[PDB]
Amino acid sequence: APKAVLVGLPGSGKSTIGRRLAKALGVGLLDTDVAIEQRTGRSIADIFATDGEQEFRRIEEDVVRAALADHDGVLSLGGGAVTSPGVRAALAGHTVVYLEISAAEGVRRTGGNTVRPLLAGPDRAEKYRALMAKRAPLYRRVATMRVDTNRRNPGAVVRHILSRLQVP
Ligand SMILES: O=C(O)C1=C[C@@H](OP(=O)(O)O)[C@@H](O)[C@H](O)C1
Repeated sequence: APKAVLVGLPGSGKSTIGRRLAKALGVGLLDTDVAIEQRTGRSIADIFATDGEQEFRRIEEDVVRAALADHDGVLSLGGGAVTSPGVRAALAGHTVVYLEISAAEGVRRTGGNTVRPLLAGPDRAEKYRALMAKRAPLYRRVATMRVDTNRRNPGAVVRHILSRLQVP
C-alpha cells in the first residue's frame, strides 16, 4: 500500500511534489495517468476523444484500485479520479495528501502545451474555477492532510508533508 497518495487539481504540484516526496522516502512514484496509458496502450487524450469521459473514469477507477493494493511508494492520482465514488471508497484508510492551489496559480501552471481534455482554451480559467468548485469537497472528503502549494516553493511543501507524515 502507498506511503502516501497525492490528490489535487491539475497544476497543484502532484508531479513535482510526488517526485520529491518519493525521493525523500526512498520509494518510487506511480502516477495513475501513466499507469492507465501503460495498461491500455493508449494516450489519455485518445480515450477521452474516442471512447469518452465515462469509459475513462471506469478505467481510471480500476487502475487506481489496483495501484492502492499493489504500489508501496508514493501514488499520484489524476485530477478527476476523486469524482468516482469507487475511488473515494478505495481511498478509505490511506494517507491522502490534498495539494490545494488557488485558481490563479493553477491556471498559470497549466498554460503550457500538455494535452488536457477537460482544461483546454478558450476560457481555461473559467474551466479551472468550475473544476475547483465541483471537486474541492471531494478532495476534502478523502484527504488526511491538506497542504497549500500556493507560492510555497516545492522543497518547503515536501518538508511540511514529511513532518506531518511523521508526527501526531
Ligand atoms: O482533471 C481531470 O479530470 C483530468 C486530469 C488529468 O490528470 P493530472 O491532474 O495528473 O493532469 C488526467 O487524468 C485527465 O486529463 C483528466
